[PDB]
Amino acid sequence: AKSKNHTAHNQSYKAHRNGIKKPKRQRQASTKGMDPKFLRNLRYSRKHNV
Amino acid sequence: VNVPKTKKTYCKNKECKKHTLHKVTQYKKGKDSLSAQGKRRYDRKQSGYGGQTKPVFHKKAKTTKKIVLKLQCQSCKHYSQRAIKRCKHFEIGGDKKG
Amino acid sequence: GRVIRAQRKGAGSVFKSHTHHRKGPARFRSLDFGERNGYLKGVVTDVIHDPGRGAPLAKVTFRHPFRYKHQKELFVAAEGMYTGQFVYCGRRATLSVGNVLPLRSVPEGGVICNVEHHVGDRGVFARASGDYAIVISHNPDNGTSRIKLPSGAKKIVPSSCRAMIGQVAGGGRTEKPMLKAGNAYHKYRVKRNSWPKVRGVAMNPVEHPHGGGNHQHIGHASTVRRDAPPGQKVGLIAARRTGRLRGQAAA
RNA sequence: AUCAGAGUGGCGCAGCGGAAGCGUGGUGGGCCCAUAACCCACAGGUCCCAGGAUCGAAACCUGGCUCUGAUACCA
RNA sequence: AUGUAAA
RNA sequence: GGGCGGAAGACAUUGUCAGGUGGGGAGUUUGGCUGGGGCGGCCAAUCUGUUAAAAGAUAACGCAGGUGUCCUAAGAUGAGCUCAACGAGAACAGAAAUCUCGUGUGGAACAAAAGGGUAAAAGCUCGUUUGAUUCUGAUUUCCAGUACGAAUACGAACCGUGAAAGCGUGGCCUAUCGAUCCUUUAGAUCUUCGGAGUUUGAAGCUAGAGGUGUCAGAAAAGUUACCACAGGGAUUACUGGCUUGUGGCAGCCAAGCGUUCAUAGCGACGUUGCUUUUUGAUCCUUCGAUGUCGGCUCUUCCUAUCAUUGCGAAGCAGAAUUCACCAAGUGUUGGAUUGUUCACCCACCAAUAGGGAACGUGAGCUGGGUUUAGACCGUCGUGAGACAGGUUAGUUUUACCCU
RNA sequence: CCGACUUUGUGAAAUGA
RNA sequence: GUGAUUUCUGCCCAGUGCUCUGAAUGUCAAAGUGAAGAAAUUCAACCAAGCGCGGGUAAACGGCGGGAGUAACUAUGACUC
RNA sequence: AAACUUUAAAUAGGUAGGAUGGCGCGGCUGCUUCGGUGAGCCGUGCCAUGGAAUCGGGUGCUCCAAGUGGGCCAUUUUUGGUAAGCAGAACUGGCGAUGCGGGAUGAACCGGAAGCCGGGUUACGGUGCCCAACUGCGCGCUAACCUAGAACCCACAAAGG
RNA sequence: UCGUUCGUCUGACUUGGGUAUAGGGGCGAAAGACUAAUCGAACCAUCUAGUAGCUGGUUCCCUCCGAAGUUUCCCUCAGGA
RNA sequence: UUGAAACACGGACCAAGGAGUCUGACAUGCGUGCGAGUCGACGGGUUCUGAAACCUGGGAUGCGCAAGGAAGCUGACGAGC
Ligand SMILES: C[C@@H]1C[C@@H]([C@H](O)CC2CC(=O)NC(=O)C2)C(=O)[C@@H](C)C1
Ligand SMILES: [Mg+2]
Ligand SMILES: [Mg+2]
Ligand SMILES: [Mg+2]
Ligand SMILES: [Mg+2]
Ligand SMILES: [Mg+2]
Ligand SMILES: [Mg+2]
Ligand SMILES: [Mg+2]
Ligand SMILES: [Mg+2]
Ligand SMILES: [Mg+2]
Ligand SMILES: [Mg+2]
Ligand SMILES: [Mg+2]
Ligand SMILES: [Mg+2]
Ligand SMILES: [Mg+2]
Ligand SMILES: [Mg+2]
Ligand SMILES: [Mg+2]
Ligand SMILES: [Mg+2]
Ligand SMILES: [Mg+2]
Ligand SMILES: [Mg+2]
Ligand SMILES: [Mg+2]
Ligand SMILES: [Mg+2]
Ligand SMILES: [Mg+2]
Ligand SMILES: [Mg+2]
Ligand SMILES: [Mg+2]
Ligand SMILES: [Mg+2]
Ligand SMILES: [Mg+2]
Ligand SMILES: [Mg+2]
Ligand SMILES: [Mg+2]
Ligand SMILES: [Mg+2]
Ligand SMILES: [Mg+2]
Ligand SMILES: [Mg+2]
Ligand SMILES: [Mg+2]
Ligand SMILES: [Mg+2]
Ligand SMILES: [Mg+2]
Ligand SMILES: [Mg+2]
Ligand SMILES: [Mg+2]
Ligand SMILES: [Mg+2]
Ligand SMILES: [Mg+2]
Ligand SMILES: [Mg+2]
Ligand SMILES: [Mg+2]
Ligand SMILES: [Mg+2]
Ligand SMILES: [Mg+2]
Ligand SMILES: [Mg+2]
Ligand SMILES: [Mg+2]
Ligand SMILES: [Mg+2]
Ligand SMILES: [Mg+2]
Ligand SMILES: [Mg+2]
Ligand SMILES: [Mg+2]
Ligand SMILES: [Mg+2]
Ligand SMILES: [Mg+2]
Ligand SMILES: [Mg+2]
Ligand SMILES: [Mg+2]
Ligand SMILES: [Mg+2]
Ligand SMILES: [Mg+2]
Ligand SMILES: [Mg+2]
Ligand SMILES: [Mg+2]
Ligand SMILES: [Mg+2]
Ligand SMILES: [Mg+2]
Ligand SMILES: [Mg+2]
Ligand SMILES: [Mg+2]
Ligand SMILES: [Mg+2]
Ligand SMILES: [Mg+2]
Ligand SMILES: [Mg+2]
Ligand SMILES: [Mg+2]
Ligand SMILES: [Mg+2]
Ligand SMILES: [Mg+2]
Ligand SMILES: [Zn+2]
Repeated sequence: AKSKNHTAHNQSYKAHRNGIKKPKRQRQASTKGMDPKFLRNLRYSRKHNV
Repeated sequence: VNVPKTKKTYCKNKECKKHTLHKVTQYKKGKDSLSAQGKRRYDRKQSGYGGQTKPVFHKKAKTTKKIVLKLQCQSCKHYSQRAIKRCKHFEIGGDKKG
Repeated sequence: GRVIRAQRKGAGSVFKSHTHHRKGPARFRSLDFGERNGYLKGVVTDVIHDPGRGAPLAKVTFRHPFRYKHQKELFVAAEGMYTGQFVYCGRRATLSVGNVLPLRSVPEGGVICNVEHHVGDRGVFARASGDYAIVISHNPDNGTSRIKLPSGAKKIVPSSCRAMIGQVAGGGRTEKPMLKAGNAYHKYRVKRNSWPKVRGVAMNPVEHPHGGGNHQHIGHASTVRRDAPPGQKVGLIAARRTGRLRGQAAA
């Protein structure tokens, strides 16, 4: 009758049955959000390669 | 809460683009116009029978209002407005703390 | 809520006047040349009891002024008329009890009954049992007159209006206690269905504003506005005061 | 049992931090032969008990005490 | 407003 | 004499708008949580410490408390100083006024709650100031890895301060706040009014405010005992169940009472248990109905024994009375008043013990109470109405089935 | 309930323009 | 509304309601008037009843208090604040 | 001493254990430095015995969608309560969704998870009868004139003699 | 409804026929009574297969895979995303 | 329903009727035709059992091939690891 319910019961069991999904390790880890001062320069340097 | 009559702040008008010298006023809502779309819609909807059509607000719960300062810089005479935090006692250029 | 007893009376279904054994309207003669410029002799034939009304009614047999037949008129009895009496109708009829005269012929202080209001409306004031009006003054520059009515109200009336000299008979009728639900019932049977009357405080809210409550009480002010909608104008309509009257308040 | 309200001069009561009064009562004169009454002066209080903040408390918050007033219903 | 019981 | 006779008369009145009144009437609402609901409160937004079990997460109407603000300085920066307290001292000066020196790890202060943090400072004083600014992104916290609030780190501008490095995107950090639509303001010498222009107005774009505290944000009072429908044993009142605080019962030790004497008979301070007739707690069965108090009737069982049979002990001389033992076979009454269980009197008695059996027992009775609709009083409510206030009247259905 | 317009025409005076 | 008869119906007009009075310089609509405007429109004055302000009304709805001390036995408290 | 702490466990927590590494050479940078000084990248060439143990194909990527969102029991930690077959939490498992063998009977206690059959051997539990298995081989303790005592949960008994 | 026992019985009396009042209406000596076994809003048809977060039911076999009572928000707690 | 043989509710028995269908929009998945196209769906001509079938238009009807803005408007200059 107590309308408020909250348990962590069964929660690890549900979590671990599709595994703890680690996202795929990627070559060229993303540069989103890095220092734009550094990113501008890196983009210019890739612009002027030979 | 006290605000100086005049403050040095940024002016985004293309011809100032720098901290210039701004007067201070206090924002007061302009009186509601009778030709706004919301009013020639509310009046029309309200005409006839059916009574009150748009809700009317009753449960007022706040007790303060966010003051808006209309800073006018005297280098281009263009206002720009900044909101200060909620306050009850508010005064521009009041006698300073002793 | 539902329609109140006081609203229900406007249809007449069970509230019309019980008018089966009444003897017709009680009123004067048609005002005409003779009754305006002279007098007409009528002989009173019988004083009949009119059911539903407190006053006796005097049947009077005139002769038709311009065609050969009688006229049985029926007057309201003024105290004193007896069968065989000659009642005179017109302007220059002498001032005696039972005669009917215009107010231009009745001196100040005269006691009259069955007064007209618009000259020729055939007598409307001072008709109930034992009621009279006292003719107070005459204005001959207007051709008008003043009278004190049974209510004490003082009215200006045209001076050419007729009026029966005397007072209505049956005086003091209401002086007798009835002592009985019986006498009350037989009084109101021949008048109309307005008896018995149930206290609204002993009703249910759906039919009366006073009804309801664990105890019997009105609940709010018993006096209502003049403009209250019908079905709410119930109680003391537009009262100017209340409470037992003392002193000048009863004048 | 909960929830309010109030604890201030001897009694009943006013009080908005600088901070204590009102009537009356008491004390000393005065009038009277004497007592009132009346006139003129005089002295007041642990601001319920214990803390804190506050320039600044009796007031502000809290804990403890005592009285009063409410609400304690459908079975 | 008033006036020892103590003779 | 072309006026039927009077009265009022361009006022009443008729129609359309306009404002006020209008439970007479219509339509509708009258939040949520909740150890049933109602009243109370906010555990609905939200912060600190704990519970929280040494990563994170973590609940209850758990605990101790806080928030709807305050601030042109109590924000930014720089510089100088060190704080509370103690010790010795100096006219009036005392426990306490002002000054000086010594010690001083923070025992002070930092707007506030509590925690954390800070000492040539994040505190105190002083100088100068407005980074409490502009543009849009990114991340963290809650998170579904949405929003909001708050915070953090860069970027592009413009500035404050310092000599400079730097520090500064409000408050030393953790809470102190807000959607859609509408209105209103700021900005571009911006866009549209769709036949083309001038020209008011209006409509836009970007960024703020007007506020929703039920705080991811309807516009909203009661009553029903005349009530109704859907349902609920997710949820109350009767019985039952676990528990036994509470009610009842009985042990242990022995300070004393018992004129001397702890234990004949009690046994305080303590302490251990038993019981399910009370009351409390819970909410497990039962709300497509288990017929609800009491009494009458009648039966059965329990012993925690009142008499009755047999005994032991005494502060048992006899008589009577008290304590205990084996003992439930037998008995435990007539009445006043109350519906009462209970109570309390009168009297008898050998005795007028306690209890259980779905608080035994309504297709066994009664219907006094309670518990519909009538009605009255009182208190309450403005009113409908309410009362775990009082009073009166109020339908008690079926067995023939199985056992 | 009262206000205005309407049926609502005629001429006369006194105060405002 | 109360309920034959007898006897009597005490105080309160602050509250709610009802009603009465309108000097006018409170508030107060549509109409109607003036001004600004190129016009829409805005602004002003004027502005009825209603409300407000002012009186009456309780056989109108209703309501009708506390705390202390005091008598020469004690008790109470006629009395006093 | 839960809202005290200097110290400080166990259990659990995070990260790393290579082929997505390293070095050399010459090129770019609008960043960065007093500066080839760095930081990063680009082209090229070389090396890198697989860099603890054990185990194994993977949500690895995506789409569409069902039902569910009333839970309960147990051992340990644990809040309120006197306690509760009570209310609320933590890690885990069970029941629900589950039969089967044992605990006499019981949803969650013990063993154990299952296609249908034959054979063998077991787990828990027992071997007096009910009831398949010994009145088996040993050693003591108990004598109950109270229903002696006799199964993890469990169906309880204490203080004291 | 039946039996006995009761109330009134010259009266506000008992009653037949005619006639009037019809649903938010009637009528009520007032019980929310009566209005055709229906009344705190009759009955008949229609809108109508009203709506329902609630109760009940929901039809053949085998094989294979096979859970949840937990987060967040909601006038949200018997519900839905 | 956490939990049913339950003292939870429905079921006396039989037979027949009896409950996720139709339509619109959308979407994923799958099959077919064509494929920068693709649809002939409203009409027209035919149609010797025919409401069928077959033919016809389309040079712009629907969707798709261009998107970003509120709007005026502008509208992809050709990719490396
Ligand atoms: C006084 C105004 C009231 C309110 C607004 O007008 C109510 C609207 C908003 C809404 O929810 N939809 C509506 O139709 C009503 C608002 O915005 C506040 C800021 C201030
Ligand atoms: Mg739940
Ligand atoms: Mg707008
Ligand atoms: Mg219109
Ligand atoms: Mg209108
Ligand atoms: Mg009648
Ligand atoms: Mg009468
Ligand atoms: Mg009457
Ligand atoms: Mg009544
Ligand atoms: Mg009414
Ligand atoms: Mg009433
Ligand atoms: Mg003196
Ligand atoms: Mg004297
Ligand atoms: Mg005297
Ligand atoms: Mg209504
Ligand atoms: Mg609720
Ligand atoms: Mg409760
Ligand atoms: Mg841990
Ligand atoms: Mg932790
Ligand atoms: Mg410094
Ligand atoms: Mg965010
Ligand atoms: Mg910076
Ligand atoms: Mg600071
Ligand atoms: Mg900060
Ligand atoms: Mg906003
Ligand atoms: Mg146009
Ligand atoms: Mg919310
Ligand atoms: Mg209602
Ligand atoms: Mg009733
Ligand atoms: Mg007990
Ligand atoms: Mg006890
Ligand atoms: Mg239950
Ligand atoms: Mg039930
Ligand atoms: Mg049943
Ligand atoms: Mg039964
Ligand atoms: Mg039954
Ligand atoms: Mg015994
Ligand atoms: Mg029975
Ligand atoms: Mg009864
Ligand atoms: Mg009743
Ligand atoms: Mg009352
Ligand atoms: Mg009662
Ligand atoms: Mg009741
Ligand atoms: Mg009566
Ligand atoms: Mg009054
Ligand atoms: Mg009054
Ligand atoms: Mg106007
Ligand atoms: Mg006026
Ligand atoms: Mg480790
Ligand atoms: Mg289930
Ligand atoms: Mg086998
Ligand atoms: Mg055998
Ligand atoms: Mg009979
Ligand atoms: Mg008849
Ligand atoms: Mg008849
Ligand atoms: Mg009937
Ligand atoms: Mg259907
Ligand atoms: Mg239906
Ligand atoms: Mg259900
Ligand atoms: Mg769902
Ligand atoms: Mg259940
Ligand atoms: Mg059962
Ligand atoms: Mg059911
Ligand atoms: Mg059945
Ligand atoms: Mg095409
Ligand atoms: Mg490639
Ligand atoms: Zn400027």
